[PDB]
Amino acid sequence: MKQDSASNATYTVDCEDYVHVVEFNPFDSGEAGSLLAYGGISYVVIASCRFQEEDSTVEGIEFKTLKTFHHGERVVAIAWSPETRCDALLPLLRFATAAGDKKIRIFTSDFQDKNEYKVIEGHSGYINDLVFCSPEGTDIASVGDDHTCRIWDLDGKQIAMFILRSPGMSVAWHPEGAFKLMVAEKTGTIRFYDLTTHQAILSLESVQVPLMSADWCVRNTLRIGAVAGNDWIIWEMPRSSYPQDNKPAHADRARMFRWSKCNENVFATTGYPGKMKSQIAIHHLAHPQPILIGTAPVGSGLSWHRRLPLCVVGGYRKLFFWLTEM
Amino acid sequence: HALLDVYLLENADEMSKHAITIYFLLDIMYSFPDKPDSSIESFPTAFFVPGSLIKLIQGFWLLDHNDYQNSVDCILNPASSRVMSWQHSQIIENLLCHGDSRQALRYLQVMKPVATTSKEVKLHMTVLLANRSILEAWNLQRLHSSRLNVEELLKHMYEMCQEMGLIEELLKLTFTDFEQGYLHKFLQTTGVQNQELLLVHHLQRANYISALQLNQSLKTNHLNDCDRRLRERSGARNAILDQYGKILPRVQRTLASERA
Amino acid sequence: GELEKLHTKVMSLCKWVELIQCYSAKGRLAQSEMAKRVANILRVVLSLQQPPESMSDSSSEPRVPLRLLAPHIGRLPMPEDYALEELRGLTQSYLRELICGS
Amino acid sequence: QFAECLMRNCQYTQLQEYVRLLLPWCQVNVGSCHFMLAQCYLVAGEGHKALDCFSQAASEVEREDFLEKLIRVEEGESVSPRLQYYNRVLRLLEDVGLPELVIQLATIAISEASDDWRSQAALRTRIFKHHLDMGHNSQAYDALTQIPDTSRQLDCLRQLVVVLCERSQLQDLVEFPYVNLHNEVVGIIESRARAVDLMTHNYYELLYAFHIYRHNYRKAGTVMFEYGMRLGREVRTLRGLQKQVNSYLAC
Repeated sequence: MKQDSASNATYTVDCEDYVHVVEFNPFDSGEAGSLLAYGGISYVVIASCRFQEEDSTVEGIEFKTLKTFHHGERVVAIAWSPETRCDALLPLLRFATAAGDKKIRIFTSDFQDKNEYKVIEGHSGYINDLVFCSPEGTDIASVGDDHTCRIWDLDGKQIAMFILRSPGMSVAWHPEGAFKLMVAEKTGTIRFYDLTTHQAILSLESVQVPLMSADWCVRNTLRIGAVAGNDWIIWEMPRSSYPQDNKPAHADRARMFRWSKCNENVFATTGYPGKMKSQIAIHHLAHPQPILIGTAPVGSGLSWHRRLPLCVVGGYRKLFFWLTEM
Repeated sequence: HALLDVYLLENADEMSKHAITIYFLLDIMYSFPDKPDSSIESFPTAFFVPGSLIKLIQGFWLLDHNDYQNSVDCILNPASSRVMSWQHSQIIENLLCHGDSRQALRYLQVMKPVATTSKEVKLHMTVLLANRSILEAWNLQRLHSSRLNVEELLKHMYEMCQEMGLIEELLKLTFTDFEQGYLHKFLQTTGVQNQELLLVHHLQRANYISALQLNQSLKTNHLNDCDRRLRERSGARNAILDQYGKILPRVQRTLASERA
Repeated sequence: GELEKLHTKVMSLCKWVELIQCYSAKGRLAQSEMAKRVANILRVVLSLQQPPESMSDSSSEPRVPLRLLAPHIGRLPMPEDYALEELRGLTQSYLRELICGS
Repeated sequence: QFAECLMRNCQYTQLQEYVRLLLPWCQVNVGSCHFMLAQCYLVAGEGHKALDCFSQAASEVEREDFLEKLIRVEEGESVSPRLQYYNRVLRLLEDVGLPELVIQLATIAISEASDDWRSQAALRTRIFKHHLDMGHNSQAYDALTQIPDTSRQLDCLRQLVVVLCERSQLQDLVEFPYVNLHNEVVGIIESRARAVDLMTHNYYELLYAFHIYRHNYRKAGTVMFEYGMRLGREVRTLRGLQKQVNSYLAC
């Protein structure tokens, strides 16, 4: 937990379903404005959202649902490929999910009433994380509970498999990089994979365990953020095989670490979900204290706006938006 | 040799043919059990078939022999690969036909079957309503009430709840205007007895003006009917409406002051 | 041995409460006061005729004699002040009566 | 003792790696495996995968004296070992605190509670309470509607009106139509209104508006006139004078 500059959601969105997963569009949109998607237990809803931050005609927030799709077993993680289109006569959609079935499923859509599906095979132990590993995404890297990092194609074939020491909790794409991937282990091992040559380049070691959530800096490559134990840690390349900076993130078991998609010094963290009406802690660098605290009755999902310093956290049938600094 | 030629056919899965052969071998074993142990039981390990599928085949054998309890136990046994939606549907439909509502409910609760089709939803709500899970049934109905499936869901609920008598339970829920409007439209054209039942529903939701309009309609209808039980009930109803309408708000009092 | 007499005479004199003729406003006002009080005491006695330690019927919901009461009680007006609660009780009465009608 | 020590030494990661190595070939203690795997899931914050682990674990609990003890952690009834499983998991759910996980676990657990209606009443009561805590008042009402136990009904009605006042959504309780119950609700609200001070709220105007809702001009006028009476007895300001004017007006 963290409590500093606690406030209500700058924007609050009322939905017809509890929020299981929810997150923005990272980059590469066919048109202006942020698409966002939330999947619950049997439905996934994509909706375009406009803020008074961006648009003056849009007052507060104008959220308009593009689609609600009937899916099966509850979606537990969603993979965006930064190649989707919103312009012209055909909006491209190629998005993946991992559900309460341990399996991965790929969905392609065009708004023209064509949507077919590719279910991607699993492995030993549940899919812990999955991200498209191209700057537009065509291939997905997944980490699971077999200490294997398995790269798959759109067809469902093993692009690659890397043998890890412990089951990987998180896999991360480098939008600033090119086939630069991170794989995070519970023991505290961070591995950088050059998927262009399948040669592992650099490693990081965390002194706080277990390690489950991390991220690159969005506006910098030397800065690597993560949450371990109960504190948030930043490593500075190439001078660390140990925490460069480590400051408390959440007294309870902090779960998610995210970096601002327009800031190289502002990041967001979530508390341990639910329970104490979990708080989003928006931190600025060189501040153990969070520069912002927001309250969501359950901690479910954490996203950063494509170019706004806007952080969204889901909760019980609701979405909560907080704006932060550069 | 016909069984052998199955292998020569297009193999969609070696596990499928292995399961067929294992089922046949188990049938052989139960045709004449000799000796307490056999190397034929070593066939699944010899051809490397998962123990999940082994327990599954045991369940299939038990369900075929209508040992539904043991079949359900073997299926619900953990670490078992999840079976496919079609056989979910057939299993649950057979169980309901046989009257094993508790067993079907246990199957659904443990395996957590998928439902993304109107038919799947109808089957699951059928199991739940036969097992008295009306609350979750209504909740999932509200969840999946699309613009396409909502009226079908409503009609199915109406018929099935009429069959198994959960009316007072149903009357105690939050609703929507479309649901009540469709209810009124459906029940309006479905005979006199449904007219008095929906009259009761008006009164249960405190709908006295509409109740009186329905009463006027029924009285106008019953001017050529000559059933004596209907005459008794209709005289009772006339006393009822004369009692009620005079006390209600004054609109029907002005209508009564108006000539008839 | 006197409770039975209570039931017999009460349900009878219900039949002749109808023939009460009031030729004054205060007469009809006292008539109304009587009606409200008799409704109150009738509720009390119909509740307490199953004494809290010597219940008469086990759990049975008997058929109400409203099939005889209504044709005479319907012959008088009633103030909507307590006619509301009386009329509501009468509502759930007619509900069972009609769900078990002729 | 191996798994017991993995619990004791906080070796949760060693726990899941052990159990993953053991389960596909060891078809005994599988319920316990799913148990402490779900324990790690709730520990790390994936209590929904934890819930599914418990869902799969509930099928076989008969063996493993360790598991059987968890049927002896819930004695007095044996409707189903699944039901003692449900009681223990709900106990831990209340110890730790995800109300919605409790909610769905119960909406499932209704199956194995075929007897002992006290359990049914308590469970739908808990459903009611969590629905209110998150403001899910409509299906809070729905869960309440299946409670016939009048004692629990009174507890729930009191806490109901308390939270309704705290959150200022009474009008919904009225917007719900019913039959034969205003006697109950008026008894409750007058019990509260007489007991509490008038300056916190005009529960009298509240009830008066209900009277309007129920077309009862007699009782409405009486209520508003008597609230004018109370104001005249209590306060002596000219604002109050306007207020009794409005009271007698409405009467």
